[PDB]
Amino acid sequence: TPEEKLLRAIFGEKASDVKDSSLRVPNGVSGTVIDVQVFTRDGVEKDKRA
Amino acid sequence: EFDAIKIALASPDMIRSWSFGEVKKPETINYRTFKPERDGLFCARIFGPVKDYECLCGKYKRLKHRGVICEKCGVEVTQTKVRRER
Amino acid sequence: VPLDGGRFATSDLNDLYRRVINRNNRLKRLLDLAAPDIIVRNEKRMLQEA
Amino acid sequence: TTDPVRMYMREMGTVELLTREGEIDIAKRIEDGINQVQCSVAEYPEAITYLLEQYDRVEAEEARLSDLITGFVDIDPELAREKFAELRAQYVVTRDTIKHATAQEEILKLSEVFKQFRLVPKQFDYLVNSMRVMMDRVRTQERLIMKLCVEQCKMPKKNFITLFTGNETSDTWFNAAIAMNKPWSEKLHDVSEEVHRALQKLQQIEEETGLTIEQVKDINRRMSIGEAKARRAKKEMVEANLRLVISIAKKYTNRGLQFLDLIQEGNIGLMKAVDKFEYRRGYKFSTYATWWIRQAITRSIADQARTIRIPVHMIETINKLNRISRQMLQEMGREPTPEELAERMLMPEDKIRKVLKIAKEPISMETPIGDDEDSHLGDFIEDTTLELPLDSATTESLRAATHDVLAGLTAREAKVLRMRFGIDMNTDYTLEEVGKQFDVTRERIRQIEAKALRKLRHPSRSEVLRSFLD
Ligand SMILES: CCC[C@@H](C)[C@H]1CC[C@H]2[C@@H]3[C@H](O)C[C@@H]4C[C@H](O)CC[C@]4(C)[C@H]3C[C@H](O)[C@]12C
Ligand SMILES: CCC[C@@H](C)[C@H]1CC[C@H]2[C@@H]3[C@H](O)C[C@@H]4C[C@H](O)CC[C@]4(C)[C@H]3C[C@H](O)[C@]12C
Ligand SMILES: [Zn+2]
Repeated sequence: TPEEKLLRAIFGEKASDVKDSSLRVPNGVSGTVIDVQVFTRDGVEKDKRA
Repeated sequence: EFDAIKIALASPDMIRSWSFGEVKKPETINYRTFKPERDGLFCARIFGPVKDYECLCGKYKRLKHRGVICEKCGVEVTQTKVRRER
Repeated sequence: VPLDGGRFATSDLNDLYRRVINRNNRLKRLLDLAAPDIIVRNEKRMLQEA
Repeated sequence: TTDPVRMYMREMGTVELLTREGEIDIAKRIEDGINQVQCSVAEYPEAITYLLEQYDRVEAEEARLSDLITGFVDIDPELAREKFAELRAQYVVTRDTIKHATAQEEILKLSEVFKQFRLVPKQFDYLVNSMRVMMDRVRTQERLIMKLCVEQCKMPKKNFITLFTGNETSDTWFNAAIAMNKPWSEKLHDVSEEVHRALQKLQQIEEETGLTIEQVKDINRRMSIGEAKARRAKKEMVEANLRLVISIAKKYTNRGLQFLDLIQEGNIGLMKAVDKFEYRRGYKFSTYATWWIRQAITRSIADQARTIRIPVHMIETINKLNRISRQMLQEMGREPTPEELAERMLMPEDKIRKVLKIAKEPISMETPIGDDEDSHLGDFIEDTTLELPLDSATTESLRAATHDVLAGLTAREAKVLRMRFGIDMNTDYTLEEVGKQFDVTRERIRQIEAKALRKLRHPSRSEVLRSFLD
């Protein structure tokens, strides 16, 4: 918008280009993690945790 | 804003007055790009743009062009909420 | 509307509308072939049903 | 009954199936009719000239030699060129010899030699349409003349038959008739100008044709007889093949397209075969029809079946993939995987992924998911284009803060910054235009803008603004 431009120009903050779509605990719930399991497709890298 | 509601039969001329264009083809959207087709049920030239203030091609993309009809597409650059009343 | 997983959800009206257009188009086509009246009458009955 | 299919069955079942001899005689009637129309059109010297023009234009390499003409009634370009040269020679010798009794035989010979040639269906249709348009214009002129001279003047039809018929070309039958001492003749004076102009156009057209208009009417009537005969023969052929088409349609019943839609698409395919069938090859009709009927039904399924239309080639790819997957499931055991399917097929295996990813039919928004209070799938789908009210409140707060900060600064720099961006103004400008209104040479505007940015950079001058920043 014509104003976020001014703020960016003043502080020289840059853009992201990626969102923050991550899994987070639903509000009001407090437990401990007892298990994590990862299912990767047959053509994916299988990072260190997997 | 008003004080009564009147109901009646609609003439062919009135039905043509409401409309913004004729739907000719039975198509809806593209199977690869997911964009509306030229005269389908979902069509930008008839029912308005699919994003706030920007033509379908992408040539015009700001409210400094509000209200202009694109030369290459025909899609008016307006609010997409207009696609809910045309 | 698009749902998660590359799958769409649609209203029934779209379906119904499509029917009309299809049959309507066919009628306009059939009258250009001067087809025998039995076929055109069948198409008009189908359009009325649609 | 209420089923359209029931009524179609009733109205269809009344006609009996043709036998071999029946089909043969219908075909020969069709051939005779088309031959009649062809001969009728052959008597028009105005189409040979257009054909010559097209041949010359193609000789200028505007198109292909073969495409212009579908061969002759006889295979090599040399023979076609020789025949064209002969046609041109005959045409010129006939045209340059109008001077009347002898020109008729020359025109007859030209028509006879021309008849040896064959024309493409599209170009023949165009020629027929042009001739019909000319005839329609002439008839419209005649009908306008009749309306002007009859309804306005109550001119008896007997006088028109006696006068108009016989010459049809000169204006005597009207101008001389004006002096017949009759009320219609005296009334014609007011409408004499319109009649005169119509007769001028009639004379021009008749000169263009160069033949008696009575011959034109006879030719049109004979062509109409041929067309009616051809259409009636086609109509007779159609019905037995309708009973044929219903079975092919049965074989495709449940594919997302209604039964009656399939039947109607099959009916267009039978009509397409009929017009393109031949008894010479001596192949029973059903064999020739079935292929076109099936092709039409399959293309109809490829086009109409899906809401998000998928091209025909992609539909063929999907069907082939399904067939190979079925074979591999039956044979190999558990189920083919995309890698195995790609191996059995021949594709980069990334195309196979896309083909498998092509979305199936959309889920109806009324599907009864709810199972409680009769809730449906459409009640659970949110609107993601809306702006949260906190976002709008923040936008207004930022607008107020920016207004305040700019008000803090002086006037010239305030407006320089404001116009540099779109702040409070719909339009946007750059250094060049900004220099125009402040009488500046594009330098001291960039320096002013930098100075304003520096000043706003100062702490304790802009802190709420820094707060708005994430
Ligand atoms: C079965 C009882 C009613 C209801 C719970 C069933 C009936 C059909 C089910 C949907 C479709 O099957 C498949 C859709 C796409 C994905 O495959 C998973 C999601 C998807 C919307 C499903 C959600 C739900 O599960 C539905 C609505
Ligand atoms: C009775 C409660 C059923 C509920 C547990 C499950 C079963 C199927 C789920 C819906 C489907 O996935 C289809 C959609 C997917 C999109 O992401 C938008 C949400 C969407 C409507 C889902 C919301 C919810 O998660 C549903 C209703
Ligand atoms: Zn455009």
